[PDB]
Amino acid sequence: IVLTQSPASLAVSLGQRATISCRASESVDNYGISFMNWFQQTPGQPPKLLIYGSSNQGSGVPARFSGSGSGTDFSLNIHPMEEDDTAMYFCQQSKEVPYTFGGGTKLEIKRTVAAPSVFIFPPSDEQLKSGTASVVCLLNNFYPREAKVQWKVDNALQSGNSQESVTEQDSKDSTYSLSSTLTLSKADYEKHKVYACEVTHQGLSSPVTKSFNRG
Amino acid sequence: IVLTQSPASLAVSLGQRATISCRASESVDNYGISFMNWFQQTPGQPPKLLIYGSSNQGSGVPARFSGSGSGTDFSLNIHPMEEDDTAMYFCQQSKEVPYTFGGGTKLEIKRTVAAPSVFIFPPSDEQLKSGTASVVCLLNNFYPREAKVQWKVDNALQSGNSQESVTEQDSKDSTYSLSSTLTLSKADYEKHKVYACEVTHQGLSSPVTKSFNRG
Amino acid sequence: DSFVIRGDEVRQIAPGQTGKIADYNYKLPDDFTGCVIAWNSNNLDSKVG
Amino acid sequence: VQLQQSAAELARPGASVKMSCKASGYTFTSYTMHWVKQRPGQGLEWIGYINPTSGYTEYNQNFKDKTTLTADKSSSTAYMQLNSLTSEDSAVYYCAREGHRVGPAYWGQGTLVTVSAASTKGPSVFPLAPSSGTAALGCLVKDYFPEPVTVSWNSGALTSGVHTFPAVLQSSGLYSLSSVVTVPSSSLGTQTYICNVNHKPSNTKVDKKVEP
Amino acid sequence: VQLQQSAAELARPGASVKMSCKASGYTFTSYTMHWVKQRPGQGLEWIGYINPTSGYTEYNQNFKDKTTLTADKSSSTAYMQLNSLTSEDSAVYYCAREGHRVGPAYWGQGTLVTVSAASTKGPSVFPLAPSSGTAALGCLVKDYFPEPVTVSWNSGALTSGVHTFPAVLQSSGLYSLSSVVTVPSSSLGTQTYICNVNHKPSNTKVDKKVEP
Repeated sequence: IVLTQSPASLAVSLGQRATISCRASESVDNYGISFMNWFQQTPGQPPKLLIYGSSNQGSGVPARFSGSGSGTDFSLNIHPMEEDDTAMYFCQQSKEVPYTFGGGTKLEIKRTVAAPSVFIFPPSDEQLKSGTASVVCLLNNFYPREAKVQWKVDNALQSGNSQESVTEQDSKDSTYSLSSTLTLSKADYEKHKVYACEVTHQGLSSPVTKSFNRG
Repeated sequence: IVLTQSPASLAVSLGQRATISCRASESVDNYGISFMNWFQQTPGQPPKLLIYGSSNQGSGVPARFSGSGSGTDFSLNIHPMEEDDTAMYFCQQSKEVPYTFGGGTKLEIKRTVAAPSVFIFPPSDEQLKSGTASVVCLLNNFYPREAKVQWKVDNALQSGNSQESVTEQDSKDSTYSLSSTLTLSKADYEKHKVYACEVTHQGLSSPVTKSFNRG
Repeated sequence: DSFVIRGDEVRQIAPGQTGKIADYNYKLPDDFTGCVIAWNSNNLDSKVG
Repeated sequence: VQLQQSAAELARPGASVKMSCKASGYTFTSYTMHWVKQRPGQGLEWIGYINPTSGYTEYNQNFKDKTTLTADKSSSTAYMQLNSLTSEDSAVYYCAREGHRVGPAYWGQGTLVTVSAASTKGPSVFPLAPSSGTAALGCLVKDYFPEPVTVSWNSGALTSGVHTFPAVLQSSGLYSLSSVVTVPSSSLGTQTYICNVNHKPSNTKVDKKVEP
Repeated sequence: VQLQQSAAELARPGASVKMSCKASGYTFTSYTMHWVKQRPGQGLEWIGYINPTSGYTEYNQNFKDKTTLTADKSSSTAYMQLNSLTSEDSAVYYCAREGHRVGPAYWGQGTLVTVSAASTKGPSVFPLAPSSGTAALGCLVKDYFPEPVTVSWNSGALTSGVHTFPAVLQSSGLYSLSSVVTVPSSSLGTQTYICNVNHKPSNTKVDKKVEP
């Protein structure tokens, strides 16, 4: 059985109803009862059982979490959603011998769309001595996570050469932080002058480009 | 009062006895009389009162239908079975405030077991352009209803992706017809070559396979 | 015979009934020359959590 | 005894529907009115009944909260109001009058209530061409809403051997059906076959030819 | 119900690794033990389960060849044997106890397996200086093995605006990360900022000054 987890990435403000839906390839109802399970995993922690069976709640589970559904269509609902509910949720089946987990949903707290803080980092001179040059693009305190970062070296697009990192949502700021690193050998790095990072995001009406000249 | 009804589907030849037995959890008997009623519902028509009380016949009810029984056991008898008597039959109780209907029983005429006419249809090119492909398996002029339609995509068992539809019994041929559709995305459909429909039926010595390769 | 049951399954406490509670936990005979009383105890037997 | 009802009410989830049952051929002041639900291809569940003379309404335990029943003796009509509709409520409701000690004795036609989020969508029809005795072909009608869709062959010129399978509800909220027909092998290269599909809620009349 | 595991198993491809899961708070003989694989930042897949009293082992079809399960009731623990480790097998593995009709009901911490032929290498940290309100600066830590690295600013005296992005593994098998801080442009010429990088596996402690 393959478990499909409709919407697997949602953002909801405090006190809002959140629904995560799971669908199964085959019926998971057996012996009258349902054998479907919902697990919660906070970052850095082992998954914890929220809902064993279709509706029954696990140990130490607040009443906010609720499970419903029948046959192959199931839903997890958290209406009084609050702070530490930011976690990854899984829908799992126990009807057949191969236990299968759903895709998983990262439930995140919503905040109004913000304009990214864009800045650029030229490679350090001591790095240039070692024959490598890494130029960094910094996006600070922007929402949502969806953003397009493009490197422009002398008005040329580069792909397959950049590494991307994104931090987790801030507990207080509730805005993402994003870092793009473009790495090159020294000989190719000095071969061009204008290095730019272009960012496209919802909080920007048009793409914003920050450029610098080497030296 | 929960009502338990005799088999859901009855297959009897024309002019033969058709017996539908309905049992009640508590005694429907009260004030001497029996409040166990029998309803008929032709598809596309509202339910019609056949038998009010245990045995009294409703208005405009032919002599074919007869009601019998008492206490917690009741029966409906149709000896001169007629082609018009194809409908869905319910047993109902009127003793207590919650009027409870039976599970229902569909009456169909019996004929000789017929070998299904198997067919398969690949999706149209216009449909393929739409990014969705539906392959069809067709079963024409088969009796009885018991039939299994199995999808083999490159000799792989598929489940949870096929929808089956069954037509009502034909007026003259009196044989069922079935259509099972497997729906897939165009990229997923074009990743496989051999598509087969397996038909398991009573009238066949072995299941009948109908397979084609894409394009 | 005193016990606590779910609200819906009170309909299963009767002669000739079927279900999880009736067929597995407390089965009532067909004759049952007696009475059945049920009342809500949400305030008494339900605690937060 | 004549009972007349509304016609095929369709509502988005959470909405409220007020539904009418007109009565004629009897007093309507001396016989109570029952309302009963039937899900398609399923059994019947009694909703509840009203006394037209005295406004005493009693409902089934399952439907007590969601349903309100009233009467209007001036126009001789019964009203049923469903609040906070769900996908489960999509079913055919019947209004019946008491008779022969039967609760819902005399029923009136039947009215279909459909609850869904998706709106009207035009049907897309694709020809099932015969594979390369008796051969088969057809047409597939997918992604349409709501019922019904009337499909024929050659504007009804081809009727024998025609099987229009009942619609099936997909997970996307729409419906799809197959209209198939079997033809002799000698007519494949000679006669043109066209399926005509008509969807009146969407005003969509489409004629598609099927070719080998 | 406490489940305890080993920590930080590192192996070169082709080796074998043994995982031990101690159990406490229950008899350990009445509940089967399940093992679950999770690639970092990915979904979960069930590996297999073992019965304590009778060594009845069941495995997923995919992991049948490369996984072995043993149970020691004498010391009340379970062992997983992985053979021929490969780059895909690098993941966090959990041991769980059966309960509430759940296979993996009660989970115990988690043990990480890193499959790589690389060796211990010291990180190199580079001052990402401000470009010539508030501006941004930081440090780039590159070419270290393995994770993690403790990164701080002013020995923890600078916490506002500190973003230490999670590391990304490179094609060379080495890790790269960046730690950035936003500060007012007034303190660029006055306040001193130093990034502290600690990598215990290589025992590398570096303090790098950042200046415009």
